[PDB]
Amino acid sequence: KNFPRTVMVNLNIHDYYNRSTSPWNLHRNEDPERYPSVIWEAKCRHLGCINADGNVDYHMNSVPIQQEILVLRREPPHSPNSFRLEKILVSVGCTCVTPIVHH
Amino acid sequence: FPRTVMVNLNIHSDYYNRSTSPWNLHRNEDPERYPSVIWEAKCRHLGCINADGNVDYHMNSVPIQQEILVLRREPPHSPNSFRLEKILVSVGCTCVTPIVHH
Amino acid sequence: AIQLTQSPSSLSASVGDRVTITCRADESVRTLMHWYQQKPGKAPKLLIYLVSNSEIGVPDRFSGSGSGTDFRLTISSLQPEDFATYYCQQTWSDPWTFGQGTKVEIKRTVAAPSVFIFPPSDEQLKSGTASVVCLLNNFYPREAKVQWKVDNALQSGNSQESVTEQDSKDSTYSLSSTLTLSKADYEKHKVYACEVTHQGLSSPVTKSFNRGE
Amino acid sequence: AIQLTQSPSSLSASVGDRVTITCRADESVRTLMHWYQQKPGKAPKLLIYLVSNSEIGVPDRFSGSGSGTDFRLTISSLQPEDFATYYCQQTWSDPWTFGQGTKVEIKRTVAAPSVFIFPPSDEQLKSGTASVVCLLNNFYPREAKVQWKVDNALQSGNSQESVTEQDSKDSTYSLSSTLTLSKADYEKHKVYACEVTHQGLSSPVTKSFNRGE
Amino acid sequence: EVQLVESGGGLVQPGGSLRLSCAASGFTFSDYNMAWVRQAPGKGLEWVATITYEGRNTYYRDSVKGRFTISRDNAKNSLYLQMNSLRAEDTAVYYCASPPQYYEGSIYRLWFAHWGQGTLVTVSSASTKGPSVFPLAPSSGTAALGCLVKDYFPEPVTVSWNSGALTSGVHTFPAVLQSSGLYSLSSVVTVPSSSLGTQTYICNVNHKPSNTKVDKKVEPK
Amino acid sequence: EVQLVESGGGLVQPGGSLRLSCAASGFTFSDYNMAWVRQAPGKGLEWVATITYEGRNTYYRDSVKGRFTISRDNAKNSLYLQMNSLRAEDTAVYYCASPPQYYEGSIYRLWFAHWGQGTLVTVSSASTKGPSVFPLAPSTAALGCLVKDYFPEPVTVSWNSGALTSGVHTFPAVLQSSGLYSLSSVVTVPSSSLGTQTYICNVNHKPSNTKVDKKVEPK
Ligand SMILES: [Zn+2]
Ligand SMILES: [Zn+2]
Ligand SMILES: [Zn+2]
Ligand SMILES: [Zn+2]
Ligand SMILES: [Zn+2]
Ligand SMILES: [Zn+2]
Repeated sequence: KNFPRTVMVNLNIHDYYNRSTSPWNLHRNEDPERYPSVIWEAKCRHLGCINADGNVDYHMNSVPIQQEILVLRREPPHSPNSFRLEKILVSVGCTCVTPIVHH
Repeated sequence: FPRTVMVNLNIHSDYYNRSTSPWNLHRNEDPERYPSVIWEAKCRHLGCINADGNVDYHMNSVPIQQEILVLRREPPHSPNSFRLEKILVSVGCTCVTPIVHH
Repeated sequence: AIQLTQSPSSLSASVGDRVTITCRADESVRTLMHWYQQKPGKAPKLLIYLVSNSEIGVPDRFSGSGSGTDFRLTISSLQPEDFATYYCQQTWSDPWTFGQGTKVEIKRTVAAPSVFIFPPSDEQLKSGTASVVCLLNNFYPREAKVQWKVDNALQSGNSQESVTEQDSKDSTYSLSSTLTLSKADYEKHKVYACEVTHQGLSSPVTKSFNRGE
Repeated sequence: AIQLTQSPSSLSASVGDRVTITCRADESVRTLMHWYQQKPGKAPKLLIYLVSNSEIGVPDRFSGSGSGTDFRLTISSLQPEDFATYYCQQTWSDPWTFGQGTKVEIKRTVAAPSVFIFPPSDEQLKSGTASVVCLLNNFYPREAKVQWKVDNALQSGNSQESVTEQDSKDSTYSLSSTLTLSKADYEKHKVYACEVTHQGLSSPVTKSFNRGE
Repeated sequence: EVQLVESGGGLVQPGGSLRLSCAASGFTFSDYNMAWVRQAPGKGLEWVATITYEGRNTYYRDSVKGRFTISRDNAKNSLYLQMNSLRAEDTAVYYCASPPQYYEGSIYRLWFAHWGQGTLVTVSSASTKGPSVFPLAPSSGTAALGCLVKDYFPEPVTVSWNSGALTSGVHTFPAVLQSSGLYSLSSVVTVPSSSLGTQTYICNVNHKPSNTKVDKKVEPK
Repeated sequence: EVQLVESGGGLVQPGGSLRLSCAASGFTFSDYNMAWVRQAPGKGLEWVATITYEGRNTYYRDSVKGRFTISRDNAKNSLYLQMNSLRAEDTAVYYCASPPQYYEGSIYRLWFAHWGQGTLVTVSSASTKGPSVFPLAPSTAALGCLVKDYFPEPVTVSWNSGALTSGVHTFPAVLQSSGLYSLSSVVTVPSSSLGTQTYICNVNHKPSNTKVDKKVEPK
């Protein structure tokens, strides 16, 4: 930290969201100042989970599964060949959790 | 074909247990990679946990896989030169219903 | 329509204590119960959503539990920065309602106040009023007694107190006592003093000045 | 112990057709039913796991459905590369069993074979045997008739046919017919011919050679 | 980061009108339902109104129905609260609150995952008065000094030291309502005694309702 | 990328023994249960044996119990199948298969997400014989190689060391009345490149250690 560490990087690389009990939708996130420019972020469809009869069960909850990912941010702005490594939080999908009803 | 750029590396929950499709995170360590440590999820069961706490085989736990960017040392053991690589990782598990219809 | 009752309305706990706040709804809200933390003079912040889920950035010491009509927020190990009012909220039915709040205060070791006295400025005296300020700096507990004495005569009904909210780091308070007199009354007497009585003081402390010195 | 029966055992469908293969278990396997695709001369590949989940890389046209004892694999729009044998497998109970397989063939437009004849090499003739090869290249359907004629005499019982598996791109077959004679029998005659009869030919095609020319 | 910034809060006579505004950033404003929540001085949180993502539906607290109007301009990423026929019950800090970004904005029953800073609305027939700032000069280890901000209306008054450069040891007291009906507060700071005649200490008082900005130098007499 | 590579398959006399081996890579081998699945010529898939992640438990198909032994060496990332008292029912291509990596290896009832290439085991008392390779010379032109009189299967044929793949047809072997196999491999090439381009078939019959590179020229 408190010292810039610059490295070289070669950029030339060599539908359950519908059937889930905690379903979700992917929303397009586009940023021209970022690599990857397009990131698909998941948003839970409901607060509850789908039960065996196809209805929303409010005794269980859909919660987003969030992961930290690396992205490249243009530095300076609009630079095609210089970036800063940035860590952002993204929603990958949703899982169904039971609320804590204990002690 | 090679597009080399500069990258400044100095950057400025209990769901796994409460989920009906629970999972465990396993440490993946690689000294020739950035990040060196990646936590990959593995589903705990084939079924989902029902309201009574047991495994329900009428529903399935399936991994939620995302493509992520990683930096791979090029040449090997290089501290300042990498190649951008896209790998698939398991982030967690969700519970799905099998299709029982046409 | 859905009424939420929090218990207790206030509590005091030492650093490291396990604190528990309950929220009871008059009808079931299933899992649509959330908790918020509001620090003095700040907007509320979301702590827990849907009974037990902490938002990213909320420390592990905060956990929520419950179902239907009975809910609980637990702070496993209280920290000095946890000084705040906690509110529960139901979103199950319209209108969305909140609990009355639970104020959480920190119990701490005794600290004696640092007493300072300030005479009125000559600029204020030019306007016809004199304000004499006594400052009690960074003490614990909040209970303190300030008595104003004008030439050894004990004053009453001519002063106002103001107390800061508990510090989020050392859990101490600060108090200002202000004696307000007319310029004419101020010029009549010489010795202005404030006598402070506090748990942390072996004997009361008097800070005083002579008018024009 | 758990027996799986696939239906049908083989089928032929045009490109673009919706194909359906069923798998019936004699006892319930709940959701522990999986499908595999095996292309000729290759190891099986996992297509679907746990009734309906496609593995990453499997095209959208493949989907699985089912419950307990009745399961179905559907290919929504058959492609030429889908030529393969599909197997269902249950992992619910020991021992893990597979269905007998379903061979999927592609129905295509008629394509006439290109016929080629090859005389035996002088190197082979030095060893005492003569093998005459007739090649029928890139044709459809698979049904073709090859007749060997030596000095116009129709041969029988001295030739063997070999057919390639259906091409994964153009859905055609190729066939080799090999006439095997002793060197002594080979040297007794002049004209060696193979007469090909196929749906795509207006009249049978004869390719021939004169021994030692 | 999601940011909600409110403006419009001030002194308003009973029966009068005031318009609150909330500028949103850091999220797709047009994808989410927005709400106004209020807090009366020394009281709890109270939901006031909700408006759907494209302003087609509005919901209000019974006590404000017919008097308040919630609106939004998705093109300007802003939320509004038009308040009419103002009463004593309406004196409160008003917050604009947004739902969580990782849930579909079509879910009505979402909580408030993001709140603005709050804007104070004071319903009173009393008149605006700017403050008088006087020094609280130190006397002859650790010395204490400050500023007395006297006779102002309405709340609030903001006090900073050395333009925000001095934050350690600062104590800005809650205002007290004097028997005169005007507010008064003191802001103090403890500094080392060695830096008394060396360092300059200035309190910056700002009372936006009267457009009063005073920078008072506090020196030992 | 997960990779499973088998070896050891060959001709073995009835009543004899053979050991099959599977080299694994691309995953934590010691985390997963491994299995052997076989396929008799022209028949379906048949599970043979399973061994747990740390070799503590083994399971077998009834017909192979007592004759086969599944083992593993987690340090060498390899799986083994020791086959004894071999019968006709054991002639098959043997595959080693591994479970999916995104599930806990403690789940016994997992499917086969990855498979090796397969190794052929032939149980026969017939003797090994290497093939003779003869040209099928052209007169679009067609040319090829006749790979005659070999035992057992298989034979691999490539053209110009794998550089020529378009238009190649390697036919399934036919069992001649002699008890030996024979096959032809052909390729269609442009007639313009007949006396210009050199065409060589590379035949490999590993059971007899026969490697022949035959140049096919017009006579
Ligand atoms: Zn829905
Ligand atoms: Zn329920
Ligand atoms: Zn479990
Ligand atoms: Zn069930
Ligand atoms: Zn006196
Ligand atoms: Zn071990």
